[PDB]
Amino acid sequence: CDCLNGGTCVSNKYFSNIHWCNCPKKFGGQHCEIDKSKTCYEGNGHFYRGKASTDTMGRPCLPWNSATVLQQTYHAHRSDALQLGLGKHNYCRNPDNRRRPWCYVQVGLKPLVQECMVHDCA
Amino acid sequence: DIVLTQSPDITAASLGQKVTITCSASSSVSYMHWYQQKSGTSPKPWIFEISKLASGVPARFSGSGSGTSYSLTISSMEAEDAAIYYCQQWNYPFTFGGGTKLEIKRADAAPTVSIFPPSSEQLTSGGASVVCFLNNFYPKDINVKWKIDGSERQNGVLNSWTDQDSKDSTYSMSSTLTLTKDEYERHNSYTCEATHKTSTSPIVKSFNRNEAKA
Amino acid sequence: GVKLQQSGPEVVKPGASVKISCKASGYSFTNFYIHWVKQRPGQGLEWIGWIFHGSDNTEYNEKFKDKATLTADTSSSTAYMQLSSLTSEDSAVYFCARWGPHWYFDVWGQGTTVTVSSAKTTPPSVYPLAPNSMVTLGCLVKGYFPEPVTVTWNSGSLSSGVHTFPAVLQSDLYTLSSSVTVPSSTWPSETVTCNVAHPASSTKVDKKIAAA
Amino acid sequence: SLRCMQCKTNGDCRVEECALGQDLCRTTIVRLWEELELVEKSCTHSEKTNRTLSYRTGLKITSLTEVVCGLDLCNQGNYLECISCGSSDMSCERGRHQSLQCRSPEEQCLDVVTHWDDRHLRGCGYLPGCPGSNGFHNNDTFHFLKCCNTTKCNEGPILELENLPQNGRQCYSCKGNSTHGCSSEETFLIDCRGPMNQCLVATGTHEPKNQSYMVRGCATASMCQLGDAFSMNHIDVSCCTKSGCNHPD
Ligand SMILES: *[C@@]1(O)O[C@H](CO)[C@@H](O[C@]2(O)O[C@H](CO)[C@@H](O)[C@H](O)[C@H]2NC(C)=O)[C@H](O)[C@H]1NC(C)=O
Ligand SMILES: *[C@]1(O)O[C@H](CO[C@]2(O)O[C@@H](C)[C@@H](O)[C@@H](O)[C@@H]2O)[C@@H](O)[C@H](O)[C@H]1NC(C)=O
Ligand SMILES: CC(=O)N[C@@H]1[C@@H](O)[C@H](O)[C@@H](CO)O[C@@H]1O
Repeated sequence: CDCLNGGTCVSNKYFSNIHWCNCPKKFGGQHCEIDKSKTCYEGNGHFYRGKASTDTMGRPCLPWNSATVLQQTYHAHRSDALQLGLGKHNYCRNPDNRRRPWCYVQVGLKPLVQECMVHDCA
Repeated sequence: DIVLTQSPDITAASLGQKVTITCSASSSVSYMHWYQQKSGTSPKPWIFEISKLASGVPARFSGSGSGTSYSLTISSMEAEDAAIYYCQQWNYPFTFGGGTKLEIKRADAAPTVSIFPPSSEQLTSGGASVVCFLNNFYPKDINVKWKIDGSERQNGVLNSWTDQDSKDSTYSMSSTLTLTKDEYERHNSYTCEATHKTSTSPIVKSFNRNEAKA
Repeated sequence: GVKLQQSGPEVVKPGASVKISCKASGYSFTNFYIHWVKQRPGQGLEWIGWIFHGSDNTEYNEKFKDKATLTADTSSSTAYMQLSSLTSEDSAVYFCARWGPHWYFDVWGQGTTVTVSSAKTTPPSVYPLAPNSMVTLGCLVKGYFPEPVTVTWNSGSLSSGVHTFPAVLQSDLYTLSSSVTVPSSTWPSETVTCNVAHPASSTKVDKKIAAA
Repeated sequence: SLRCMQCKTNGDCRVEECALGQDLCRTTIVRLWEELELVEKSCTHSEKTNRTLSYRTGLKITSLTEVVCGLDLCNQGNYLECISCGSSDMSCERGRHQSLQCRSPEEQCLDVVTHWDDRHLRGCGYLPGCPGSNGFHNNDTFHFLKCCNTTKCNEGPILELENLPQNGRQCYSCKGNSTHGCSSEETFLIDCRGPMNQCLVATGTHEPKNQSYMVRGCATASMCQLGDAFSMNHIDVSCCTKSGCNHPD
């Protein structure tokens, strides 16, 4: 069972046994990886889940699965994407331990790591 | 082999009386059914899956139980409820209980005894049967004893009983003593003696082969 | 709509075999089990066995494994049961019943009467049974075969006060009697006659009860 | 020489060279509304088929659907009322069944029992062995599928094996290989229940590779004609209606 948070695994013998999870009301995504409640981030933001498509100066993050980000260090398709919270969305994450959650932001021709909008829960 | 024991064996219930039949199982059974049978015709599903009533079964009927004990109950005994009830396990051996005969209890009634000599037709045929009717009595228990010239005769006697009467809830019985025409001609006094709880002394009816008509 | 139609009564000689049918109609025959149940005179119900879809799928009561054989003609939605080497212990009423949706015998055939006997069709001998306000009378129906006979009084006019008793076996033949009670002002000043009918021998006899 | 798109739910796709026996491509889609859509693809077994299943479990609605095809990379491209409930939220076990209208004139009412993912499932769809119903049970399994096409024909108390009476038929039970799992010393008699009076033997392939598999137990007639119920692939079934005729001969 590869579900996260409060996740109950389920599958179907008739459909190639594809699996998914039953998540509490505040968790979404195939594995309960998305935290639809969290407004602020932790202290490091490493384990922060939740939306935050925006950048410090109001700028849209790139989808961790966009053709672009798929060519960067951290993207949706990496073997550890589920542990890092990198999936088909553009929510601020901090896979690399940076005292602040971030995301890839497109600027002109190249995408660059920009600090996240999300405030600290302190 | 899961043994099913039904009780009571046979009971008389007064109209309006509460009746409870039980079926005891040798081992647990998940479901028990009850069938009602009258006059040996097809048993009718009565209560199935322990307590569901078959279509048409009156509300006075209900069934209950679990594991090793089940029971069919009729809150208020009515006339049409007189019959034989059989419980049955729902599974594989499909064994039926021994059955419970439910009859209508009523006030005791002494039998009306009538004795009849061999007819002319039968005698000219070379045979001789003496018939005795003991009609409309209650309860069912009754003893009939035949006597020829005062001595009890048990061989050659055949008995038949009717089921509870529809109208008056009584029973009737017929006893026939058959003997050879010659033995019949060699004796005079023929007696039918009935013992019933309604009397301390036997109801005795007889006739003399010698004394009768011109 | 849904019913099980059983074949007629059988009189079979001891030692011989008999095969009775149960035609199902009103539902899909091949989707339900058909059970067979035996009931001897005055006794309980005994499960014989079941058949499902066809003759190759049956289950038997250990006690009948060497007495009964269950088969089916799927093309006619009919189940059959054969009983062999019949004795007197086999004289009984045999019912077929469907094991319905809620797992109880929900639909029953009317039953088939099997009489194991060596007797031949014999008409009965009707004898009058003659002896103050009420006077009884019977009628003795002796030595007939097979069952049953029909006894009436005054062509059915006399209904109240009649007792027709179950036949008994006497000399491998049947004997039965009937009593009728009437006011003495009715008999013998008027006529009382028992009408006995034995279809098996195509016979009908009227026996007037004359004062003895 | 069949090839199919092999995609995970994350979107990572790649071409897959089908292994001998897998002459079909499959796209499995799951949709969860309250919507979320999961898509998965790969080569698949020859006897797989187009199938659907939709059921509501409270406020949610889960829609499973699998399409198949046997052409190179064919994989790449993108009102009957029933009763519905589910084991995930104790919907069925609690009698909190709901009405769900199918959205395909091909979808029938389904009632599927999978006792050791959801033990009980009811809703719309079409599955292998649909027209009608089938069942099987042995030393550690009970499967039953009921498929009908009349309004809410799949309603009623949920079916449990304990509510099906022993019929008298006895069949041998086992699982594994003929040497490991289904040996004369491992197989034993069980009491067949309800409509399952066929002593069955199913041989095929389970596990990851082509591991020879085998299962024995009691079954309905309809089961003697797929493998999804036995978790196998190419299933070869044999049946007989005599107690114990199921024994490893
Ligand atoms: C209906 O949905 O289901 C029934 C049975 O599940 C189908 O009936 C069946 O095919 O009907 C045929 C004649 O109409 C009959 O010859 C055949 O025996 C039946 N099969 C079965 C179940 O034994 C019916 O065709 C389906 N039609 C609908 C309404 O979808
Ligand atoms: C089954 O697999 O369906 C395919 C094509 O898919 C359907 O392919 O897809 C659905 C979503 C609809 O768009 C349908 O209109 C379309 O037909 C079909 O090509 C296969 O033949 C079919 N499998 C069968 C019946 O064998
Ligand atoms: C009969 C057969 O295929 N042999 C294998 C055996 O080698 C293996 O150790 C065992 C473990 O599951 O499975 C099978 O029995």
